[PDB]
Amino acid sequence: GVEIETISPGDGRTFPKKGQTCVVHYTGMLQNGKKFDSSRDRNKPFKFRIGKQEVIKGFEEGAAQMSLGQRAKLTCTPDVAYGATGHPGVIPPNATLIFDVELLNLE
Amino acid sequence: THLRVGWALTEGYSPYPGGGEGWGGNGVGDDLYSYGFDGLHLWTGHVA
Repeated sequence: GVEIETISPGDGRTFPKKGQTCVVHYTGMLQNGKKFDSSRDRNKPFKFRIGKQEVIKGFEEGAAQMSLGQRAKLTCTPDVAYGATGHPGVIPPNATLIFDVELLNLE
Repeated sequence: THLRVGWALTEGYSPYPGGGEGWGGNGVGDDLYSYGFDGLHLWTGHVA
């Protein structure tokens, strides 16, 4: 279950075309308030192509719902993202995730 | 970047730039004595 709440407005018409890389900035944190990753800390825009299973399926679906130049807070159901066993030492098992993604560029 | 608008008490609200409470950077909405919101969501008692 993904809930794409809009942190800020972004051009509604633009939407991620299928089979295209999406340049994003994301700051993922746990439900209780612990922050585990921040793309801004890496100082590089994370790149991923839609239609592949490289990223979490919930994250890809939320990015598909997202629009260019628009930031949103979206929550990923633990069953979707690392349900049975989480990423070792990063996400505990059966724990929900919260993201904050900006779709700066699509090229 | 952080920007809150709201009101506060004269005694309970004591911002000390530093650790504060929770994750740090406590603003007007973080203090339970004070009341304020930032854009989409309101802030009371350091919870959104």
